[PDB]
Amino acid sequence: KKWVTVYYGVPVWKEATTTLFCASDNVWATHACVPTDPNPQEIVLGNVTENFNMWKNNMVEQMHEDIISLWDQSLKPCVKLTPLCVTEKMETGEMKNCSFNVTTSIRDKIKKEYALFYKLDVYRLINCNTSVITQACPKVSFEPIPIHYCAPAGFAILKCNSKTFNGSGPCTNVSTVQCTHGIRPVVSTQLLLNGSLAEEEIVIRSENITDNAKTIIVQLNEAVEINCTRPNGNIRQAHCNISKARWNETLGQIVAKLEEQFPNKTIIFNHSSGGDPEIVTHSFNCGGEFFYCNTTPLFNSTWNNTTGGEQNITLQCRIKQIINMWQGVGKAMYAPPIRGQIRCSSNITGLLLTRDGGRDQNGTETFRPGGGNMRDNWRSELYKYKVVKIEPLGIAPTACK
Amino acid sequence: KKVVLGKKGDTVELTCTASQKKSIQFHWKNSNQIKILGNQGSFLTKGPSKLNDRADSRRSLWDQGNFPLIIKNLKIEDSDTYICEVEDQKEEVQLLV
Amino acid sequence: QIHLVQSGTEVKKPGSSVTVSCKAYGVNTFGLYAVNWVRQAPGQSLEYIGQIWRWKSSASHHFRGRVLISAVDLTGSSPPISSLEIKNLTSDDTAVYFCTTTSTYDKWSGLHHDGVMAFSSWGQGTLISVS
Amino acid sequence: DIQMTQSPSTLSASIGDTVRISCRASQSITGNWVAWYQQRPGKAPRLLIYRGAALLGGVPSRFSGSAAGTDFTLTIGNLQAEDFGTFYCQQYDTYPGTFGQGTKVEV
Amino acid sequence: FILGFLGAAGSTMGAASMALTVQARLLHMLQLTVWGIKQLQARVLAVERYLRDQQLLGIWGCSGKIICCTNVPWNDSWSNKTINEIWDNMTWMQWEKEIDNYTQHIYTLLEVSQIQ
Amino acid sequence: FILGFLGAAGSTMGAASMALTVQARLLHMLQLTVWGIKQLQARVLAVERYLRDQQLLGIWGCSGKIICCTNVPWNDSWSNKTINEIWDNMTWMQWEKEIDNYTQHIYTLLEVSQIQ
Amino acid sequence: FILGFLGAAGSTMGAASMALTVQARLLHMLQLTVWGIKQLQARVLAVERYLRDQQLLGIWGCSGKIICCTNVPWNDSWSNKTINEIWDNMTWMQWEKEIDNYTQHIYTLLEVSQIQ
Ligand SMILES: *[C@@H]1O[C@H](CO)[C@@H](O[C@@H]2O[C@H](CO)[C@@H](O[C@@H]3O[C@H](CO[C@H]4O[C@H](CO[C@H]5O[C@H](CO)[C@@H](O)[C@H](O)[C@@H]5O)[C@@H](O)[C@H](O[C@H]5O[C@H](CO)[C@@H](O)[C@H](O)[C@@H]5O)[C@@H]4O)[C@@H](O)[C@H](O[C@H]4O[C@H](CO)[C@@H](O)[C@H](O)[C@@H]4O[C@H]4O[C@H](CO)[C@@H](O)[C@H](O)[C@@H]4O[C@H]4O[C@H](CO)[C@@H](O)[C@H](O)[C@@H]4O)[C@@H]3O)[C@H](O)[C@H]2NC(C)=O)[C@H](O)[C@H]1NC(C)=O
Ligand SMILES: *[C@@H]1O[C@H](CO)[C@@H](O[C@@H]2O[C@H](CO)[C@@H](O[C@@H]3O[C@H](CO)[C@@H](O)[C@H](O[C@H]4O[C@H](CO)[C@@H](O)[C@H](O)[C@@H]4O[C@H]4O[C@H](CO)[C@@H](O)[C@H](O)[C@@H]4O)[C@@H]3O)[C@H](O)[C@H]2NC(C)=O)[C@H](O)[C@H]1NC(C)=O
Ligand SMILES: *[C@@H]1O[C@H](CO)[C@@H](O[C@@H]2O[C@H](CO)[C@@H](O[C@@H]3O[C@H](CO[C@H]4O[C@H](CO)[C@@H](O)[C@H](O)[C@@H]4O)[C@@H](O)[C@H](O[C@H]4O[C@H](CO)[C@@H](O)[C@H](O)[C@@H]4O)[C@@H]3O)[C@H](O)[C@H]2NC(C)=O)[C@H](O)[C@H]1NC(C)=O
Ligand SMILES: *[C@@H]1O[C@H](CO)[C@@H](O[C@@H]2O[C@H](CO)[C@@H](O[C@@H]3O[C@H](CO)[C@@H](O)[C@H](O)[C@@H]3O)[C@H](O)[C@H]2NC(C)=O)[C@H](O)[C@H]1NC(C)=O
Ligand SMILES: *[C@@H]1O[C@H](CO)[C@@H](O[C@@H]2O[C@H](CO)[C@@H](O)[C@H](O)[C@H]2NC(C)=O)[C@H](O)[C@H]1NC(C)=O
Ligand SMILES: *[C@@H]1O[C@H](CO)[C@@H](O[C@@H]2O[C@H](CO)[C@@H](O)[C@H](O)[C@H]2NC(C)=O)[C@H](O)[C@H]1NC(C)=O
Ligand SMILES: *[C@@H]1O[C@H](CO)[C@@H](O[C@@H]2O[C@H](CO)[C@@H](O)[C@H](O)[C@H]2NC(C)=O)[C@H](O)[C@H]1NC(C)=O
Ligand SMILES: *[C@@H]1O[C@H](CO)[C@@H](O[C@@H]2O[C@H](CO)[C@@H](O)[C@H](O)[C@H]2NC(C)=O)[C@H](O)[C@H]1NC(C)=O
Ligand SMILES: *[C@@H]1O[C@H](CO)[C@@H](O[C@@H]2O[C@H](CO)[C@@H](O)[C@H](O)[C@H]2NC(C)=O)[C@H](O)[C@H]1NC(C)=O
Ligand SMILES: *[C@@H]1O[C@H](CO)[C@@H](O)[C@H](O)[C@H]1NC(C)=O
Ligand SMILES: *[C@@H]1O[C@H](CO)[C@@H](O)[C@H](O)[C@H]1NC(C)=O
Ligand SMILES: *[C@@H]1O[C@H](CO)[C@@H](O)[C@H](O)[C@H]1NC(C)=O
Ligand SMILES: *[C@@H]1O[C@H](CO)[C@@H](O)[C@H](O)[C@H]1NC(C)=O
Ligand SMILES: *[C@@H]1O[C@H](CO)[C@@H](O)[C@H](O)[C@H]1NC(C)=O
Ligand SMILES: *[C@@H]1O[C@H](CO)[C@@H](O)[C@H](O)[C@H]1NC(C)=O
Ligand SMILES: *[C@@H]1O[C@H](CO)[C@@H](O)[C@H](O)[C@H]1NC(C)=O
Ligand SMILES: *[C@@H]1O[C@H](CO)[C@@H](O)[C@H](O)[C@H]1NC(C)=O
Ligand SMILES: *[C@@H]1O[C@H](CO)[C@@H](O)[C@H](O)[C@H]1NC(C)=O
Ligand SMILES: *[C@@H]1O[C@H](CO)[C@@H](O)[C@H](O)[C@H]1NC(C)=O
Ligand SMILES: *[C@@H]1O[C@H](CO)[C@@H](O)[C@H](O)[C@H]1NC(C)=O
Repeated sequence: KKWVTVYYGVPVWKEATTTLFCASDNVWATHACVPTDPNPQEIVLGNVTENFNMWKNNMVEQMHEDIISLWDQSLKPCVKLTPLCVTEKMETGEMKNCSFNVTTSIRDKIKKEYALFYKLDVYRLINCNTSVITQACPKVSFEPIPIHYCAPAGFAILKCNSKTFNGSGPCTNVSTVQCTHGIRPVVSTQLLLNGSLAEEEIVIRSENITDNAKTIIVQLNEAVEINCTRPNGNIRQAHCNISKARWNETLGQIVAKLEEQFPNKTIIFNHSSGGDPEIVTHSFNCGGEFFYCNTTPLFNSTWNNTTGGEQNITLQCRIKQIINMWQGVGKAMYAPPIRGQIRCSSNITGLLLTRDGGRDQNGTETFRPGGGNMRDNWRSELYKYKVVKIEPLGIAPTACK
Repeated sequence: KKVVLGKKGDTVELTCTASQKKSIQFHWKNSNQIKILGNQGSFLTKGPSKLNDRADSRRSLWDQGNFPLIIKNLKIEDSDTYICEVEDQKEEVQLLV
Repeated sequence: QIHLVQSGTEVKKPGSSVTVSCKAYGVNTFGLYAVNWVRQAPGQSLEYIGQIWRWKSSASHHFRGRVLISAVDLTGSSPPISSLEIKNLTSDDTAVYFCTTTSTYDKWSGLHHDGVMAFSSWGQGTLISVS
Repeated sequence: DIQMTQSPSTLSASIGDTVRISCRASQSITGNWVAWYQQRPGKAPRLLIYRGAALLGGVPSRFSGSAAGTDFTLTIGNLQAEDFGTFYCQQYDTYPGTFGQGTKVEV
Repeated sequence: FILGFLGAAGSTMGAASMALTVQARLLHMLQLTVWGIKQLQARVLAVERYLRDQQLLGIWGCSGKIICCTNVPWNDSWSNKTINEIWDNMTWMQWEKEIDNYTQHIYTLLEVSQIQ
Repeated sequence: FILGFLGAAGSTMGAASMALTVQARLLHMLQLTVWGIKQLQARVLAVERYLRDQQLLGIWGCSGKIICCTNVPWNDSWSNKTINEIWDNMTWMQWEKEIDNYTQHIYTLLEVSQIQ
Repeated sequence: FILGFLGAAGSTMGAASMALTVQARLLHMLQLTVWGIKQLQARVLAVERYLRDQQLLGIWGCSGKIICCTNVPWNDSWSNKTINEIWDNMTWMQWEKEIDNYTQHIYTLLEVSQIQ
């Protein structure tokens, strides 16, 4: 009576993850990227509810490897010092067991070990190494251009619209773009620079609150500005200035949010409590200079909810040129420094904060900052987006004639 | 679920293992949920604890998935359980005198 | 992992109310996860009660008005906690109660059909009897 | 609703049985919106099989099942000492579904 | 021009078919040769994907047609539902959540009836 | 290859159809990459215009056939005239001078019969 | 993707048709712009040859279809053979060795029946 009927142009997505190309408008973007598109290009959807998660996205790793493809072709260090951890002369470790006498005197004496299940030596063994590499060095300029990440053929990038978007949860006002908004490659520990802000109000996140080990991202609505310059009498000295009473209002509404939602406690701010010094300082690259600026006096807002240069707050800042790679593990040396003076006016847009939850008398919570991940600094600009795969084939049982 | 003993003052070794070979984000904690370390990409923090200076992690093993922890100047004030979290491996290693 | 744990086991006089508490460790939030509620008479088959699918609390239609559900997102020092409000304690509401969770994440899982779901993990149940 | 009926309601089985349990439906479930649950006495009635022919990861690879329009077949393969459980079959097609009746296996 | 295949999602299926009808009726240096060829590469890739799905419909006797009447009868266990609920109570999401194993089997039967 | 669509203009319509059948059966420096891509750009543009009119015919069911048979009956006020004058006394110019408002209405009715 | 049109040669004809069904279901310097455009040129040439034979089938009412039922009856002098030998005792080589003058005449008759 009525049978199978084939339809083309069928609105059903999937969630496959693919390579997604670039960009908007002479080394990388010439070779890797496309020109712009005449935006606007949006399709508003109606009664859909697409489930968004930010912390399980797979636009992050593609973009992270893509900026690895940027900065080993645009800002080449003179020398790269990377690990080389290998399992000399042989593959003597074999499948498993114990004994095996390698290492001690130089790298070729005997060190017959004992195991019989395995767990690792120097689980299974690795004798590590250090590949040192020298790369060229033209004094190359740098500027993070906006990168409109455009979806390939037969794919879509879904996008939320509500301004209180917590990353997780479902979004109802789901739109569809063909290509993303303005995204700039700005690596910055300790602080977010040149990011896109929020329309309605500030937002506080985590991958997991109460776990006190995931980088709490705070994204602002007030475009706070920052000014690092290099004046003199010294060659490698610089400083930043930030507007006080913009910073008091910003910290006030941040602690207002954190007190109206998650505690219910007392606040206390502090500095990064140690480790490798690219997290203790606000680190950012600007014009070919790797500014490491001290970030103690910004963080003091010990505030019941109810002597440090109170108007022109100065951040003493060193220029260092033997840097730890965020790209992989290891260090890198660049060209010798610059002679002139560099302007680095930028937008403070967010914060990478952590916790140290406890302890029963307190009562307070020590709310030291963190950062150091650069993938976390992409989850704030890969903010709405979800890669979905269309399939336009459908099957419906109609009459048909 | 391991118990390791170091007398006093010497170095001691703790290991998370990870079968992904990426140097992913991971964390160590004490028994009362105060951090000791933390990877941040390919960097190194320390824990805002009573072990800020004397805690150490050798770095080059992180690509191999071997996530170590070297504690130095052991005394009576380290006798509590330390806990990995890497992806889900909530272990429980213990140090004694 | 999900290590869903409820509150203690009580016993009740007739004609009252009770809020059963189910804590939810290992849960991101109730946007990607939904809380369904089951009861069990001591010696019968299991029995559906309710849902918090996409923050829309609703019990079933044979069981309206008496027992209705609330849910609390993770806050600061609190894991996500679903609570169950039971009115008009009769003599034959004596039962072991269960809270469940499911994964709402992808549409094409098969663990959910428009709020009609299979139940992924399970608590430990609380017995309520009548003196 | 849509009434389910598990059968047989009680059997006994030696160690290493292929226990085949049917679960009838009043309507004809197209799309296979049925699940299989196991409950041992006192603990949590965990899920075994969703969508009729899909095995959960935490459940071992010894359980299976199939569909017969109004019937659904649960199959134990190589019954071990730990799977002596009262079984259940949920229909989760329409709002709200109900479960089966039970199959309390013995020896 | 394949962007607007999804503008009627969330709505029901006959309104989506009318929307398909409406949307189908509605539509000197090295920098030159670098920014010129990638446009042509995207055009050729879109054309080849479209032609790929065109012959994928053409193997079923449905080449070019958005809506075509094929020749495979039912199995009555393929969503035994009244036509009113079929076209007014369910979107596409429920149904390609519902019959995927069945749509593999319908792919096989449409190929077998297409050769004979 | 779309140049010879008009070689039988001025003649009548059946001779033009036979002419359509006959004509369809009948058919290292920077200067290299500058004079090479514009040929490919013209080729891709001609291919996309041809495929555009191919799906424009395909929405009416008639893709793959230059001439064939749709399903919309007349209104008898659409050039009421005997077939002999239709095919032997009038060219195309008179008739697309005559029924343009009517060919918009025929576009609408062919779409409506094409979905059902 | 036109390479595997011949993998069932030497075998008989129905096995070749099944093999057709299976094989169709189965599938920054100047050096950049020099080694990039010839790939696109080969792609556009393959697409245009495929589309050429697609409209060559479309003039017979066979656009897109691998196997299509046309409307031209026999002349009984066109290989008066039983169907069993037709599909099991002879390959393609014998038959396009046998009826070439006849396949020109079948081209003409298929065109004449295709216009009417
Ligand atoms: C990122 O962003 C997204 C979106 O921005 C976030 O998503 C939001 O998350 C918040 C979580 O903080 C949600 O708030 C909770 O909503 C749930 C759901 O409420 C619904 O159901 C209730 C029950 O309705 C049923 O009964 C009523 C009659 O009672 C009946 O009329 C109705 O038809 C149905 O049968 C409704 O009351 C409720 O109505 C609400 O919404 C209306 C708008 O639609 C509004 O006009 C109303 O005024 C009302 O506000 C809604 O339909 C709530 O259950 C939950 O409420 C609990 O929590 C708040 C604050 O914590 C508290 O004030 C409440 O009193 C209640 O607290 C009880 O439950 C706790 C459970 O933990 C318990 O611990 C407490 O002790 C307390 O228990 C007391 O009362 C109960 C009885 O209620 C009793 O049994 C106990 O013994 C005890 O006495 C919150 O309101 C948002 O809804 C949600 N929004 C969206 C769009 O999703 C996301 O979380 C963010 N993520 C992150 C990581 O930040
Ligand atoms: C956040 O976004 C903002 C906005 O884009 C970023 O701010 C931009 O920062 C860059 C670099 O810091 C800056 O570019 C410089 O602008 C100067 C003033 O317009 C120019 O004078 C300068 O050119 C000099 O440097 C180049 C690199 O060495 C040379 O190639 C060039 O010839 C110039 O060099 C002469 O001048 C220097 C001056 O000391 C001297 O030492 C040399 O010997 C030589 O004589 C750059 O073009 C942008 O102007 C900034 N944009 C704005 C709007 O202010 C900010 O950097 C982003 N934040 C982060 C962290 O990336
Ligand atoms: C987000 O961050 C929170 C931070 O708290 C994480 O919460 C932790 O979650 C893990 C597992 O998800 C919890 O570990 C489990 O705890 C269960 C409850 O025991 C606790 O509570 C009782 C009473 O309240 C205490 O007496 C006890 O000491 C515990 O503190 C246990 O039942 C579990 O044990 C079972 O599993 C383990 C294997 O893990 C077996 O070895 C055991 O034998 C037993 O079968 C388990 O230990 C942990 O307790 C939670 N933290 C806190 C502080 O409670 C979330 O998981 C995290 N979520 C995400 C998505 O990241
Ligand atoms: C902000 O971080 C700093 C460290 O970067 C914290 O300073 C440290 O605070 C602890 C706790 O007060 C000190 O430990 C002990 O302090 C008591 C105070 O009576 C003292 O008697 C002990 O001998 C021991 O020192 C620690 O010394 C101190 N370290 C430094 C370098 O100052 C600070 O507490 C943090 N801010 C807040 C508000 O907690
Ligand atoms: C790879 O690692 C081995 C480890 O033995 C290196 O060999 C020597 O290691 C000892 C320490 O055990 C050093 O004191 C020697 O100086 C090392 N060799 C030299 C340079 O004398 C070996 O050199 C490493 N190879 C690489 C990649 O440099
Ligand atoms: C849903 O999101 C869309 C954007 O995708 C909103 O449309 C915008 O609305 C504002 C003010 O109403 C206008 O200024 C913009 O021009 C609109 N943009 C577009 C693309 O239409 C829409 O208002 C949102 N709706 C709800 C209910 O939140
Ligand atoms: C950044 O500046 C602060 C301000 O001096 C330094 O923090 C300590 O400040 C106290 C005064 O409250 C001094 O007594 C200490 O000597 C300072 N240093 C230390 C190590 O405690 C901080 O050291 C500066 N950081 C950097 C990287 O220069
Ligand atoms: C922070 O310090 C800078 C530098 O002193 C201030 O910027 C000056 O503003 C005056 C206002 O008339 C100008 O005349 C100067 O030319 C500016 N100097 C520079 C280097 O920009 C800035 O205003 C201070 N911020 C606050 C809030 O006082
Ligand atoms: C049809 O068979 C398929 C097997 O491919 C079943 O669908 C998937 O089953 C696997 C189990 O291996 C699950 O992990 C997937 O999640 C299932 N797919 C989806 C989209 O959920 C399916 O259950 C069978 N359908 C029947 C028997 O009706
Ligand atoms: C969504 O549903 C509402 C009512 O349920 C209706 O008014 C609206 O038109 C619908 N929108 C779409 C795009 O289907
Ligand atoms: C930073 O520099 C910009 C550039 O003129 C200026 O407008 C802004 O007021 C400065 N901010 C502070 C705090 O000095
Ligand atoms: C911020 O401003 C408020 C006035 O609104 C004042 O009471 C408070 O002390 C200020 N805090 C800081 C850190 O400047
Ligand atoms: C909120 O926090 C304050 C201070 O920490 C506390 O006194 C109050 O009891 C808290 N509110 C609740 C509902 O716990
Ligand atoms: C707060 O921090 C400022 C630095 O901005 C410092 O000068 C001041 O002494 C601190 N106040 C207290 C009470 O620690
Ligand atoms: C905040 O106010 C309370 C009284 O309400 C007081 O006990 C406490 O000491 C204050 N906080 C600080 C840091 O002094
Ligand atoms: C930063 O602020 C200090 C203190 O007022 C001032 O001396 C210095 O000139 C400022 N620098 C800039 C670039 O504004
Ligand atoms: C910083 O933010 C302001 C706020 O509108 C904006 O005008 C300015 O362009 C931003 N600077 C950038 C993007 O470099
Ligand atoms: C379902 O199928 C049976 C037989 O296959 C038929 O008798 C019945 O009418 C069908 N249901 C509906 C609603 O048509
Ligand atoms: C239409 O054409 C027919 C056939 O030539 C003719 O008989 C008739 O009078 C014409 N007019 C109408 C109203 O059909
Ligand atoms: C060959 O053709 C003749 C008439 O054209 C017919 O009678 C005869 O049966 C045919 N041969 C076979 C084997 O069918």
